Amino acid sequence: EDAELLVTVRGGRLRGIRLKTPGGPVSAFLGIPFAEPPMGPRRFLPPEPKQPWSGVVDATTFQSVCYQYVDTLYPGFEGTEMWNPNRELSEDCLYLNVWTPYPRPTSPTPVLVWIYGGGFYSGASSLDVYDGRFLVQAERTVLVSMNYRVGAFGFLALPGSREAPGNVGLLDQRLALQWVQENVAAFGGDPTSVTLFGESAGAASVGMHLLSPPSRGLFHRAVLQSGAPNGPWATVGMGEARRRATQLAHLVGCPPGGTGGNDTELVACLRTRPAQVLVNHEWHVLPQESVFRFSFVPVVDGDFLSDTPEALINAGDFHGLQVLVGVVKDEGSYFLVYGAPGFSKDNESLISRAEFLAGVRVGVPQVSDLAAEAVVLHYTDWLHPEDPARLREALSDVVGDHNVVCPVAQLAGRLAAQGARVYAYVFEHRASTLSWPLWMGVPHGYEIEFIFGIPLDPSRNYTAEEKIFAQRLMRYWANFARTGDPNEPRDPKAPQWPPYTAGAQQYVSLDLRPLEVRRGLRAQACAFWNRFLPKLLSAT
Amino acid sequence: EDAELLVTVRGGRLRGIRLKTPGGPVSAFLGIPFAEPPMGPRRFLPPEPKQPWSGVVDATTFQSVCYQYVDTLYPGFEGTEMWNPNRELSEDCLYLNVWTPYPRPTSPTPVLVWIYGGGFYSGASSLDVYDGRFLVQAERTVLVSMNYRVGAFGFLALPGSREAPGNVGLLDQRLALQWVQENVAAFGGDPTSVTLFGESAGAASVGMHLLSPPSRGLFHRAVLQSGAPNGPWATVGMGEARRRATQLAHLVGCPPGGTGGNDTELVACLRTRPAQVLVNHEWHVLPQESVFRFSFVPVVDGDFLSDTPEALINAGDFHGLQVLVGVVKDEGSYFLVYGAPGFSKDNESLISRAEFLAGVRVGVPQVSDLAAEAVVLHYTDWLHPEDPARLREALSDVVGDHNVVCPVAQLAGRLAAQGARVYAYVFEHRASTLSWPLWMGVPHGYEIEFIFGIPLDPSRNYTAEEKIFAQRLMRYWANFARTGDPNEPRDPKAPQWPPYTAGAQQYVSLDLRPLEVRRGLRAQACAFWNRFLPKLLSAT
Ligand SMILES: NC(=O)c1cc[n+](CCCn2ccnc2/C=N/O)cc1
Ligand SMILES: NC(=O)c1cc[n+](CCCn2ccnc2/C=N\O)cc1
Ligand SMILES: [Cl-]
Ligand SMILES: [Cl-]
Repeated sequence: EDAELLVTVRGGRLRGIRLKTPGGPVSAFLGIPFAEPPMGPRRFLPPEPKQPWSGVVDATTFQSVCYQYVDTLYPGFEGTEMWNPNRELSEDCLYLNVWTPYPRPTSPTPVLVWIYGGGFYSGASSLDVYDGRFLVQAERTVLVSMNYRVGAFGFLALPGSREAPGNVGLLDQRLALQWVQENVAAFGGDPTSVTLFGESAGAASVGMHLLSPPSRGLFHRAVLQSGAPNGPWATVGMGEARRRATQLAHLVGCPPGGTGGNDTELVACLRTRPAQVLVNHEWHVLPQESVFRFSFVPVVDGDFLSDTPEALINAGDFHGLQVLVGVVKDEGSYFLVYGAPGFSKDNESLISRAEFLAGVRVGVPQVSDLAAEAVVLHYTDWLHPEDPARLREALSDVVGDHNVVCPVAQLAGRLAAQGARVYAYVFEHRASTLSWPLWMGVPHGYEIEFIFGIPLDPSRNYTAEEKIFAQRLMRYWANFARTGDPNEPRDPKAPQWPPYTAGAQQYVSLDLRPLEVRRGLRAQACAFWNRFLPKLLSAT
Repeated sequence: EDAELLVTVRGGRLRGIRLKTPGGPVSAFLGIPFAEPPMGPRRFLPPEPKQPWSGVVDATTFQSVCYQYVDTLYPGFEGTEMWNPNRELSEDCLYLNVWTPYPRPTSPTPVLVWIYGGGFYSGASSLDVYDGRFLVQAERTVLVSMNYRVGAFGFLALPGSREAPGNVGLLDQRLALQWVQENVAAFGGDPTSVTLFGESAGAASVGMHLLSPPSRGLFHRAVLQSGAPNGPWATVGMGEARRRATQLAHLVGCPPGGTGGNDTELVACLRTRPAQVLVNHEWHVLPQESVFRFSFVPVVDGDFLSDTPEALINAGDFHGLQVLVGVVKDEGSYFLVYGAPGFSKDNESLISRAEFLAGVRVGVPQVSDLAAEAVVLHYTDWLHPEDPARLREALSDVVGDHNVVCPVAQLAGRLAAQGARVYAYVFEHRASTLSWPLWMGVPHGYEIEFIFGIPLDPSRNYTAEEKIFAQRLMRYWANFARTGDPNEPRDPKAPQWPPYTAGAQQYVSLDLRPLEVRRGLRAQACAFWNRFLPKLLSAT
């Protein structure tokens, strides 16, 4: 019996579990409810806080995954199954988890809140690659992670209506942040040192919380990994949201008979349908064939988001905030096997000039033919315009720059130029255990396992250099959480990680090699995406 | 009166003069009349062949220079005075010069025919840098240079009218080519191996003879140096030519102020004006402030040019033709000190970005504001968007690529892919005697003195390494004229100069170092000018 594993919070008591790490034990509290189950009449509505409970809630295992699509493109393949749900699917899924060092810290400890990615259509906090036991044990911080609603259940929006207002998945995250405010002190946490961090759609969410006033007062630092709220895939307008919501209703038989019709009676019909029925038609509402586009994402409503994320980044003040931001080397490769012609996981994907011209249409959807011509102009190597290997890397960079790198570099510059101290990285190491083919390089999402210290797990087959690389990255992230500065405070013998400024544009390469300061985050390419291509679309 | 200084040609007899070179003598015949003086009622009309004469025409000195504007921007400055007339100005100027070795060759010798440059408004065959005594002595060739009418005298055009049909300066060059066919044998030359070569507007002229059927039967090889007929400055439309011709007439009081009627009374008025009065208003007819644009240039009339040079090149058969093309390292620098803001010959020309954006509108005249945005995007270094030394170098590349390098590269690819054997170079040696500032690099026009062996003149302070470099280039040019292949005819010992193909795009660097093969004649930059920019402007 340990008094460490019995905690009282505002709602009741919890029984935790003690986990082993190669270098010490850690207390965990997996499956804590922070909201009433959004089932039946609550589907599509904002979350209500959990009513207090009598007795002791068992918090020894992860709760259910939120209802989501399950990838089946490559069954039995490690590269895809590692992101698929490892628990049962249920709309009863609003639960968070807390990791804490053993023994519990006696002084207030910085808290790290993780928001998982998954294109706003998938993801769970229970994935093996988000295990916070290694980061908590080694750097003696407090880690909190949550489940938020994804897909139609979290982002179906009929704007104006109040039966399905939209962005309820973002409200699921905000409620979990208020929970950390009201309750993290019971676990040894400091409600005055909260660092949000996420990846992909999690990094976009972290960014959208920077831009929503009610959420701004709930955290103090931010880490955005391979994502940004200004990405072309992260938001939609009220009109397109209404269209996608309406066609999803039609595909599942709503409304029955004539279309009418009240938004009230359309949502009423959607609430009667089984959850799996809505999931099976989620991809049929995309307007065109495209990679890196998702059906139900945050909407610009006027409530949670006052304006477009690009507008609020420009007309904002970010003094006193510190932000860590970065991308991986090959951001766009992972998405090319999901629709781009000529691409396969199981061959070299040496595409022809014709397939490259068609892939540009899938990688940059809804563009004038002239805008398509300009992309082909900037990314072709006109000395070898038909080298398939070079065409392969080009389309990967087209998707990577358009969706991740350049929206990130856009946001990074505007933050430093408006108060915030910003540090930037580029993750360049390819894990030895990576199951994707060699030509994909360092794909989207494969820095997470090093940040969470997964290579320290003895059951894994990582190399000794990567274990050292893991603790080094865990040091950086934890230092940023405590001090707002990833540099080791009491250490002038280590390479300095200089801030990212709008003029010098300095970043570092995270690798098995020591730090290496570079300049320009795809500077020449992103000037096309951020400066010229907007004007080329204002032609017509 | 040596036995070889007296020659009988179809029109009569000539007395030549014997010139000295540091390694032997050379016979010269300077000032041979090949056309009737285009004066009085003959102004603006095509040339008439020279009537036969009695007695002996003295051909011991250069004749008069055609009436042309004289550069007064930098008085007394060697860099500009070397292109200014060195004989009296007169409309009586249709004369050619023939250099031939001593003793006269016993077998038919290949003929090089030189067409000078000067933007179709200036130039003369009597300039010191066009002295063919060093070329014909070292490589035993027959060199022929003529004068052609420049400016309004050679290129004023009222299309449709027979009083000023236009392109008469090109007809002057052709009539001189017909003269070479009927008379070069009397000097030891072979009228079945005539190699045209010119620079700047002379290279554009050489190119336009390739596209005019009546002229293509008068030569067999071509060398285009820093020029091409498809350059944006080398032609104008019939509508623009009429507008410039009538505005020049207005500025000199034509028509007889004021009864604007038929083109007959307009040209009749222009014929009564002194030659100097027309020249004094040449630059006032340009539509706008521009660099590398000239008032009276050849016109697409449907006669000499049945279609635009771009059209005739794409739809042409060039089998059995050898073509040598090339450019200098810094093509655009020379033209910046004439119209570009912030530029001066006597300072470092470290322009600001505000001046860089204004020079783009002067270097690329008459493009939409969106088209200017694209140029700025491509030539800006977005890591140093305000570095003055980089903006200076970038504006030099804009003017150079837009007007010379890319119009050349387009022509070179179409010639090779359509039958012609093409060799290409890039001249990269800055002469030690060059008087222009250091930041101009190797400017437009400063390879000519090495091709003509001018460093071999002992009175000039060239270095020993430059004399050898001159003989190297004189060999390449003579080997091309003799064989059609610049490589030493049976020499595997020397490095090899490979041809230029549309796929490989191989060229050589002419420098004090031995030959170095390279791929890509500004391949990425020219893809913007040749491929994308036309589509950007055809979408107004
Ligand atoms: N009298 C004037 O205002 C005047 C204007 C332009 N110019 C053009 C200079 C001649 N030039 C030489 C090389 N390139 C050029 C013209 N570029 O536009 C000369 C004189
Ligand atoms: N059944 C189908 O036709 C289908 C279409 C799209 N998907 C989306 C695959 C998930 N995905 C992962 C990374 N990126 C994407 C989607 N677009 O890029 C799945 C199934
Ligand atoms: Cl992912
Ligand atoms: Cl010149």
